[PDB]
Amino acid sequence: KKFAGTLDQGAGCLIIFDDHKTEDIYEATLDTISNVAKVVDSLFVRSAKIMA
Amino acid sequence: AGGMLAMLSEHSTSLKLHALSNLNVYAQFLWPEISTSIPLLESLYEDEEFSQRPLAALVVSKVFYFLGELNDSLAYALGAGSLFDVSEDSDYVRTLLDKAIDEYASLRNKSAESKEEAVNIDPRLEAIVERMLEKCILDGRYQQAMGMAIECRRLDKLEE
Amino acid sequence: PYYTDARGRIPQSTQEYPILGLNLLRLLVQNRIAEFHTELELLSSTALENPCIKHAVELEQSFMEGAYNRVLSARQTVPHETYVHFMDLLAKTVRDEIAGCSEKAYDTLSVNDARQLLLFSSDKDLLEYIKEEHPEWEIKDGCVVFQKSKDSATCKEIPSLLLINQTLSYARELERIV
Amino acid sequence: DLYGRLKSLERQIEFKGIQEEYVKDELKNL
Amino acid sequence: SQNEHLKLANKIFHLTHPDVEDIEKVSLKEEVLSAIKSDFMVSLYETLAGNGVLELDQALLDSMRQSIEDELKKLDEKIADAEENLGESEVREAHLAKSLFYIRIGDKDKALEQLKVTETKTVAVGQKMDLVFFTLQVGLFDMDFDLISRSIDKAKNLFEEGGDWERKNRLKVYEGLYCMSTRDFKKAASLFLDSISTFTTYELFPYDTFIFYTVLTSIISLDRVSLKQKVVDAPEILTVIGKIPYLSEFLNSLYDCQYKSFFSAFAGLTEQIKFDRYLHRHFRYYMREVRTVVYSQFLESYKSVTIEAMAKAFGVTVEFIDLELSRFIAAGKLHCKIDKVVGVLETNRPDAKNALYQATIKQGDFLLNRIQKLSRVIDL
Amino acid sequence: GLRQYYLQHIHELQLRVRNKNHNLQRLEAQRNDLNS
Amino acid sequence: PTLKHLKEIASLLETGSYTKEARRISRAIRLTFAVRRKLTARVLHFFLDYALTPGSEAHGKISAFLPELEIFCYLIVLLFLIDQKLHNEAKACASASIARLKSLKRRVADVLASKLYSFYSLSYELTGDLAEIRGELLTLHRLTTLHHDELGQETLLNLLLRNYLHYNLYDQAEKLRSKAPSFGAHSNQQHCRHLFYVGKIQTIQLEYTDAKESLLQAARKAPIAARGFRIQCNKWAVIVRLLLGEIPERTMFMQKGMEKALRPYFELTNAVRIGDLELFRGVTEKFSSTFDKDRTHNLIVRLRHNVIRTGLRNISISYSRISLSDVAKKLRLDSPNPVADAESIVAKAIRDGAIDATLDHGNGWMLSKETGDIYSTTEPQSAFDSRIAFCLNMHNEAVRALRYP
Repeated sequence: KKFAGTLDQGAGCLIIFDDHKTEDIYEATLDTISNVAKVVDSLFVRSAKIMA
Repeated sequence: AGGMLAMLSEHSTSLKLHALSNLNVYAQFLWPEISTSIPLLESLYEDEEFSQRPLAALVVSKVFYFLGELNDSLAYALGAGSLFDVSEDSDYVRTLLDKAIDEYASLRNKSAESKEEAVNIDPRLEAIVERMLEKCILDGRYQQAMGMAIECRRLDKLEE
Repeated sequence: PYYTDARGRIPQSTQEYPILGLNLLRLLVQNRIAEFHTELELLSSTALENPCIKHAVELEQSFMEGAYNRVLSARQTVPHETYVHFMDLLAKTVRDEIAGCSEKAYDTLSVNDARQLLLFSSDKDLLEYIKEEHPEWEIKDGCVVFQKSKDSATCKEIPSLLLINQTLSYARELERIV
Repeated sequence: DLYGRLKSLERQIEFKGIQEEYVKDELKNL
Repeated sequence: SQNEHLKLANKIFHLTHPDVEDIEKVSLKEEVLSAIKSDFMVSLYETLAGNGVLELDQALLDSMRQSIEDELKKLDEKIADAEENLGESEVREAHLAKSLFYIRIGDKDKALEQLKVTETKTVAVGQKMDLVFFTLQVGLFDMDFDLISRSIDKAKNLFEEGGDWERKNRLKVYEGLYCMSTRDFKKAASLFLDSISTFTTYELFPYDTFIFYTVLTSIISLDRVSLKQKVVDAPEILTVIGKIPYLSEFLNSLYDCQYKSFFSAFAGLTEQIKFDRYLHRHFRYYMREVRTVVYSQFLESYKSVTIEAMAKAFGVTVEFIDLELSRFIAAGKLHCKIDKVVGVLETNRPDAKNALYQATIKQGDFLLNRIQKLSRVIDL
Repeated sequence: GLRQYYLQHIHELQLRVRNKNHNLQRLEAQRNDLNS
Repeated sequence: PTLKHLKEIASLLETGSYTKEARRISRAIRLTFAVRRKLTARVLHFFLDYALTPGSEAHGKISAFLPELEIFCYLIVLLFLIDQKLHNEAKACASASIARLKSLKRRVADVLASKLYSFYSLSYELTGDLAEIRGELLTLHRLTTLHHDELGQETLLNLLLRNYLHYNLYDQAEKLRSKAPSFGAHSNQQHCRHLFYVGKIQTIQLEYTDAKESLLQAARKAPIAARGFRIQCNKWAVIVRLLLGEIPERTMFMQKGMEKALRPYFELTNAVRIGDLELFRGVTEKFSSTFDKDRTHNLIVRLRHNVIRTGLRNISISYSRISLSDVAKKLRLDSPNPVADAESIVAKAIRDGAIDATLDHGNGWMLSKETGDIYSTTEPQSAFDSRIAFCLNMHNEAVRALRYP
């Protein structure tokens, strides 16, 4: 998995094909998932409080 | 029922009027089916050759009442003429009378602002408000008749 | 209304099923498939077993399955003469639908294949159909040239300014509240 | 008196109606 | 004690999973060989109901519930002599070691009220943190997946003062068996280095066995730059899996590109994965991830190779390859595109944009499903 | 006809009055917290 | 202690009436339901005597079948009548209870009456006389609509949806929705039915996009204790999702207690998920009887069409090119002419755009457009999301609009 490159079965055709784009989006979705999980934590805890 | 609506499409105008009266008795239960066929009932109200135009107008006005469109219900109830009795203790008649008084008071208030545009008040709307004021006077409810006369801007009925 | 609420007061009519199937056929011709299936819903199991109602159901099956050859063949197995009119109208609608599919599918089609798919008996039949209903079709060297749309099947092939100003609507309407 | 209950109720409702503009003015001045 | 609890759990769980391990018979003998001794009373009443009648166990119970009471009453003969001249609450301090007996002998209730008793006794964590490890190990037997979530943080909050690496590196094994026990093969690879450095407990006396376990989760979790990290793990395997002919051949066939013999031992491991406890909940999920990892490793090595070459070099059956590759491209993975009548397989290359967008819209819908349902529940 | 014509507005005005009161109170409290 | 609980509930109702707190009556009704399983005829008559003066015409009529308080006695007795399966007596006691309701002119009777409307009809379904109520309850909604009774305005409308749906007046059920004004969500269960009754109709009338939301909207608010309503909310959401082309996630099929309810539903998706219709027929035929119980069978027929598509979704993306004959064979069509039908099937599929593919009938070979790398996921990616985020900014503001601070 070093420097890109991938010759065809026997036709001589490299398949090296990629781009560099660190995405705010993936970390963003991770943030949202963790924050929503903790929102649900608070919701369940404070619901337990209301029934008490 | 699509059987009464089918009878309205037939050329026996009197039988179509009979189907319309059958849908009238049933207007309270069958209004969602009759609402799809309003243009046929409107065409029967517009037709000058039809002797039972007021009954077509009364069915249309009941359908618009159940649709919640009180303004169109009032316009068609005014079209029904003698078949719209102010004496009837029906929820339909009470709501339309209240709306008729409100529209009449609104039109009279505007006609008094615009000294230059005589808003043509429908004489049928005036005749319903007259009959209602006369009913209130006959019932001994003079305070209500005075309140309505003040809202309607009718000095003559206030004196009466 | 006589067929729905009065069924508990009137003996069953022998003309109920043919007329119901004819309405189903009209709905299929009009492409009112939703109403067609709601009517089938309203029908009982015994009615579905009727030759006319079963014929309508099979015709709908073929039309959905695309077995237009089966529809045009069943035109021969029609049980009652009153249907022939709606069956011919269904055949016209089926030919129109086939033409619509062919325009999107193939860039070019051989005239022999064009006849075969639309089941035109004679060359002049296909020529007349093309000339009247679909003038946009170009006949070159014996093959029907379907003028495929400039950008349709391909994805992300629409206007840029309009999409991006859709984003304008989103953004501006969003924060102006803020 | 019977019509008085409606006339007075209308007067109070109309008076409370202006409260909307009254509050809106302070909601911006504040 | 809870140190051989491993025997109990593993043996009974084998006997109960995999359709009762063929003809259930030697498993109900050797567990009963451990059940009606060492004072076990509670955990096997329904296991007797899952067993045969065994009609006279009453005298087998009465000799042991008496022996339960004899250790119980000597606590009742200790709690008044330890309070007359008190040490460091020597009532509790005696049964802070004998609650773990009563944890084994009784159920969790005699454990949970005595562990939380002695948790307020000791002022240094070196006895506290060993109690928490006892709470973890019973939390696996009764699979208390919600009680482990509390005390793991209550464990982890204690290690930071001090280094406590025998209390940390032992701890990493417990999340490692928890992250593998349920679907979280990601952290399984975490404790891979942890096992490289850990030790042999009563549960895992065989270092070679712990070593092989840390390898089945590694071949999913990391790619081949990290499989060069796994070849450093394979020098560690010349140290430990050098005693294993099976696992050495199984791991290296993926690395040596010996594609045809790869499935031969994969059939062996997956069968062994079924009869093994704790992988049998997910043995069908393993190989379908190992198939798609063995497929796409070969396919990414060409722009397009014919579909009849993979029979004689990778695994026999052309139509077997056909029905298998058709169900994975339709599953939305394994980025290629197969042709049919000119008999070739073509690959593509997509960006890491469409596929990275796909997992975002799942989580965005899932979290909004969480909060919209919450806001309806609260405020009526 | 007086029962079904004139008194009918009493049952109508109060319904809007009740909601106007609550809306005005909520807005007034929102403004009052800020003013304080 | 049953009589003591009855007396405490009566005192609670009296206090609520004096304080004009409908929540008080709500708690009283909750307690009354908590005493349904301990309802004894002797204890019920003792409660009637305690709350009803001996000789009251209402008292005598109530005892013969064995304002707020006179109505309230009808509440338990009618429930017990159905509790004893005496639906014929509950029918008269339902009309007898309601007939008193028309005479009473107090707003505090909305909750008591609203519960009566729920139980008034319920006797009719058990008696099979829902059709004789359309001339009865509708004006009762008129009175509730005429009196501005919001609680009665909603509860009676949904029953209008129920009655017309139970008689399959679906040409008319939508007729109600276009006219019925949107009443505030004052009732958590009733609006769910209003939200869900729209969900059933939306499922029925092909407005699936609107169908899913209201199907989720009620299910969003469905009570945990009303598992069947949740299941019914969850049974209909499944059909649309399968009717939407999106298979519901397995997780909804493992919710505790409701699993036995969705067992027919899970296997139906899997065949759709597998895209094979043969097991569809086997699954459909075995549970056809169960499906008849739900009456969503009509929704079932449509699924094959998507199931045909679902099989199409597999073939086109998992295979670059295969002849039309191979198209029908793997589809397993019992059609005498699979060559034309599959060829025709692709024609509709090509017309529908369900596949990036092209046909070659001269060669009888189908060409699924390279649907792997392709191009940007955008324009639709960047259009899809905005509807969702824009939903949040209103919904976030929905929390903001609900923000008291």
